[PDB]
Amino acid sequence: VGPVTIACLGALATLFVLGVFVRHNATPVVKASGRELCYILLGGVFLCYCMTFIFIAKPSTA
Amino acid sequence: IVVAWLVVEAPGTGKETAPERREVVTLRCNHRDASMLGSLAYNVLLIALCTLYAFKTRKCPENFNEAKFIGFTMYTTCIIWLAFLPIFYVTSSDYRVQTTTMCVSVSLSGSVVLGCLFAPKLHI
Amino acid sequence: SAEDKAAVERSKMIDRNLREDGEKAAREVKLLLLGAGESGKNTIVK
Amino acid sequence: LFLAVVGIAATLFVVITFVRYNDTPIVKASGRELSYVLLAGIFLCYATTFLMIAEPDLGTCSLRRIFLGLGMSISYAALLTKTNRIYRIFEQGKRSVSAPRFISPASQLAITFSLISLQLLGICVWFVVDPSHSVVDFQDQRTLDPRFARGVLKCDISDLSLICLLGYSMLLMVTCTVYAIKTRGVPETFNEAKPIGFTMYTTCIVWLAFIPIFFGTSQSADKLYIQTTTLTVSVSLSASVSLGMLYMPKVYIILFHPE
Amino acid sequence: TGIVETHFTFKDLHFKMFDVGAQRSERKKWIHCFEGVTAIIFCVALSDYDLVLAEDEEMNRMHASMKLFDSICNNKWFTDTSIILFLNKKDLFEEKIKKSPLTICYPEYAGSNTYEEAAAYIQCQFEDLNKRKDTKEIYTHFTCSTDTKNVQFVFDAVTDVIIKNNLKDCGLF
Ligand SMILES: CCCCCCCCCCCCCCCC(=O)OC[C@H](COP(=O)(O)OCCN)OC(=O)CCCCCCCCCCCCCCC
Ligand SMILES: CC(C)CCC[C@@H](C)[C@H]1CC[C@H]2[C@@H]3CC=C4C[C@@H](O)CC[C@]4(C)[C@H]3CC[C@]12C
Ligand SMILES: CC(C)CCC[C@@H](C)[C@H]1CC[C@H]2[C@@H]3CC=C4C[C@@H](O)CC[C@]4(C)[C@H]3CC[C@]12C
Ligand SMILES: CC(C)CCC[C@@H](C)[C@H]1CC[C@H]2[C@@H]3CC=C4C[C@@H](O)CC[C@]4(C)[C@H]3CC[C@]12C
Ligand SMILES: CC(C)CCC[C@@H](C)[C@H]1CC[C@H]2[C@@H]3CC=C4C[C@@H](O)CC[C@]4(C)[C@H]3CC[C@]12C
Ligand SMILES: CCCCn1ccc(N2CCC(c3ccccc3)CC2)c(Cl)c1=O
Ligand SMILES: Cc1ccnc(Nc2nc(-c3cn[nH]c3)c(C)s2)n1
Repeated sequence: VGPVTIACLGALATLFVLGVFVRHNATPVVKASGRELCYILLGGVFLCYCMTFIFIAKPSTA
Repeated sequence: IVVAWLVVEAPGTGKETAPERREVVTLRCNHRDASMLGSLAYNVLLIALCTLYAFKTRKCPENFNEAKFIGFTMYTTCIIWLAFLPIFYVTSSDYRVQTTTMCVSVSLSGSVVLGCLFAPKLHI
Repeated sequence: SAEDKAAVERSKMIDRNLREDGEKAAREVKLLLLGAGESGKNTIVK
Repeated sequence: LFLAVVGIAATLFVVITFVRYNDTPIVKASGRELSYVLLAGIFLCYATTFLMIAEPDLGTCSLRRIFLGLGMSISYAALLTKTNRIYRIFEQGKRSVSAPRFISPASQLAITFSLISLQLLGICVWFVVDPSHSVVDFQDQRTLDPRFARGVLKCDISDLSLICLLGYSMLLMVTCTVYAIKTRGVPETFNEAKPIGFTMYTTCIVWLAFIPIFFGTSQSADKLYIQTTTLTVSVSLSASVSLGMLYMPKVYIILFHPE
Repeated sequence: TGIVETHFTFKDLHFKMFDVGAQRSERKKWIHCFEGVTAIIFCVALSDYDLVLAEDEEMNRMHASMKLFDSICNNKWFTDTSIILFLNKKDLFEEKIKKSPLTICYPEYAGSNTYEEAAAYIQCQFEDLNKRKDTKEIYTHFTCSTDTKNVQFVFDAVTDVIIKNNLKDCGLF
């Protein structure tokens, strides 16, 4: 439950940054960094939290 | 690197029965130490490149200067994994607890990357 | 297609010559002097 | 051992440069006092690893407490009062005029050893009340039903002793971070305001990640080379992240002397 | 009578200024033939805010430059290029700053003929002509009568717009 609870909270936190960034794209501070590579980095965090459940994920060959 | 190693190895169920005849382990594929060390070696090599490239980004007009946050990310993550070696090599008796270490350190590493870089930008 | 093959080989060689001259032309800054004459243009070109 | 050999060489290399080039080019930015005692504390921390895991017996167990106790309590005693000084002039100079009387090399030394003097009298309390005794072996554990059984050579120091002793250094850790965090705005001594604040955050990461090490290995692993060699690594890294951030840039600048 | 491209190199950067002007034709027919330029340099004579064209007898020497400067910046061709301003012969302007009232050029201006003050008002009057200034930047400079150290400014001015131009396409800005 511990790893799952923190992962669930982190997944919502990642969407908070993604949702704000696209909404506030007109603000020059967010576009100062690489916009194309920012979503990849933001996506990697989301995949990182989603992959946390994979370590148990009903272990089997597949 | 992973695909080549996967082809050499075999993905399947290698569950074994403990000699104690009590609390049999779950369906285990293979060792998590040597069969997966290839990913660690590749990641470490590019971490130094990222740190080295961050040594020249300091002389940037504030907004483009994120070397302070990059350095903390490249240090906090290394400290987490450097201190993770005793944890994995000590709690190696009960599998349900050793696997819990997999799901906590990874989550901490992801939070550090988001917290150190995205949060200061999100603050403004 | 014998002379045609050699013609393509010559075209490839001069293609590199045009390509390498592109960076040299692009490596130099271009500035345009504007304004009425006898207003100090001599003192900024000599 | 890897950190000890490079650490003991690094601390001797910097001190030679830091004293041979005593023309006050950039060295005068920091006081001559509170910069050698802190460096000497790092010297003790690096020398602690050499003496800690070295022929564990009655003599070495007693030496383990004093060197480890004085190694880190001295290093962070100067760090706290150095950070305290930076806040005092910045706060006093913002509105009032000048600084209180204790900002002076002669008077600042007295309070620096005042924190050390607490350990000097304190370390005698555990030494006298509970003298270190070389336990032959903790044979109740590390013995197996088959013919193979070795045991562990445990020392007199226990969980209560090390936690309380390290607690004083930990008590000195929070107060440095609190003082350094408050003075985020540009204080006096520009050249030695950012490295002090950044080191404390860097050092706290090491100790905050040491909490699961202590409460993560008292279950299965041997209590012979996990509670004695892992602890000295954190001590070495704690000094390393302080020596590296503070003195190493000064050596690099003074090597290519710009002034 | 044609244009002159001069070469001069400083601090490991090669420059190729184009002396376009001798041309007495439409100019507009080849104004667009001078695009892709990183920046332009505009030379202004400070001691000409009083002088009046003898042939015209109605247009001031400095006021004539105002129409030319406005047309250059306001056109759609030069919207993506920066403007570099040069002021020539400040010694005569400083001598005439009190000798000739700033009003002669700026009647609205009523400030002391003190050079520092007058120089400030005329400088601000250059940049308030373009309708859009978000993507337009002007690098005003004073140079000298001999203009010995003007090379350093133009080297710095182009560096500011070279980096700015690169970031515009990459999307970092
Ligand atoms: C001996 C064992 C390890 C000891 C490590 C000692 C060296 C690092 C100490 C502290 C680490 C992070 C400090 C960042 C803040 C800072 O110091 O910033 C300092 C600079 C300047 O940036 P500025 O904003 O001040 O501009 C000021 C303009 N004049 O920023 C940076 O980008 C530094 C370059 C990145 C380096 C990051 C850490 C280097 C090693 C990473 C690997 C860690 C392995 C550890 C495992 C043993
Ligand atoms: C600032 C944030 C990132 C801190 C996150 C701390 C997390 C990783 C820590 C804090 C408290 C921890 C829990 C404390 C106690 C237990 C009960 C034990 O039987 C299983 C592990 C479990 C469930 C821990 C899991 C990890 C845990 C949830
Ligand atoms: C030179 C060092 C201090 C640099 C920092 C090392 C850090 C990043 C840590 C984190 C994970 C670590 C690795 C984890 C696992 C193994 C397998 C074992 O056989 C020890 C070496 C090796 C391969 C470790 C080497 C050190 C390591 C890469
Ligand atoms: C890199 C940094 C920021 C990581 C910080 C992680 C902190 C918040 C986590 C990591 C390890 C955790 C500890 C692991 C185990 C225990 C023992 C349990 O009985 C009580 C909670 C306690 C004491 C946890 C408290 C929270 C803790 C200290
Ligand atoms: C240092 C960084 C990675 C943060 C720490 C995360 C991991 C390593 C922490 C978080 C929770 C911790 C566990 C919390 C509680 C227990 C039960 C105790 O009887 C033995 C240690 C054990 C099993 C801890 C081992 C280390 C642990 C799994
Ligand atoms: C600097 C950033 C590092 C990122 N990192 C860190 C560790 C990492 N492993 C997880 C633990 C494995 C391991 C197995 C046995 C003993 C110690 C360790 C080795 C592989 C990966 Cl796969 C990675 O990608
Ligand atoms: C909290 C923390 C951060 C970094 N480091 C340590 N200490 C360590 N010590 C060893 C070790 C040395 N020898 N054997 C094991 C590790 C693998 S991590 N702690």
